[PDB]
Amino acid sequence: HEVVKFMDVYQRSYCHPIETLVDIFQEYPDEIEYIFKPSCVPLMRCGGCCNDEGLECVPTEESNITMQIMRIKPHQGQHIGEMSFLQHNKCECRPKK
Amino acid sequence: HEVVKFMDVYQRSYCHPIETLVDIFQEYPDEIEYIFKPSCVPLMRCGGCCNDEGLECVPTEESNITMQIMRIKPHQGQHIGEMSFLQHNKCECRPKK
Amino acid sequence: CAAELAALEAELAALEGHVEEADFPWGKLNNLIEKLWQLKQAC
Amino acid sequence: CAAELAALEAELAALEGHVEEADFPWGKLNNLIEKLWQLKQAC
Repeated sequence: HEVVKFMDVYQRSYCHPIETLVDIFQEYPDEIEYIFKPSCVPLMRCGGCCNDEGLECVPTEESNITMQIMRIKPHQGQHIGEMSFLQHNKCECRPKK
Repeated sequence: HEVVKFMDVYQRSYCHPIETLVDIFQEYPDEIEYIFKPSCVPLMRCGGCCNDEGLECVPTEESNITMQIMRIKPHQGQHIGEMSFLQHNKCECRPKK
Repeated sequence: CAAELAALEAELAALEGHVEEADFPWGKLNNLIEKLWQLKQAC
Repeated sequence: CAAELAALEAELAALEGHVEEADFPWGKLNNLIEKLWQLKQAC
């Protein structure tokens, strides 16, 4: 159990894409007829801190990823299909509006 | 851009400790006299999904980590000191109460 | 570590081809995935 | 990649010993940390 040095903490916590477990419903809000399995997916999304109240961490470049997801429709059946999700490639701390 | 196969998605999204950027204030709510830099830290914390409405992802074993953090007191000064945070070593999907 | 990891991975391999079967035991898979994550963290 | 990475890491090394100085330029450090993350993602 080594202690984490300040600059390493600071770099690791600063606004950047991090793997984030995101609910599929949230991304596909027009699909309330389905149950998704898994219900969430691991996506690279901006996170962390800016260390300035006047700034917020926002994406500046995006990309997409495809995953196999089971879609269940109650009282019909299920299938595994390919679903696309947005990822964040680059993040910046930029002024709050 | 290979598509992520179902079981890999399912394993990666299932309840387990994941690096999570956590606000220091949230962990140290008795310290409203200070500004912390960084304001957040990277901690292993349970996350992900259970794929069952009756269950929720909860820690079953915890540990601690120490990091160097700058503590700023307005109209006094600042110092870098060592601060301890809780981490989650093990997580399980267990019944909602 | 290596032995138990091998055992768990084989259990997962025997389940994973069956996930589309109507009556697949998701809870069994889920408990195994928890054991695999916990073993990787410990190892 | 290797060249630009080296340049950025040297810029970070020249700043990091100064973080406790009263007037340290946090915004400069922050912009560099954004460039380092973005370069690692691209590389």
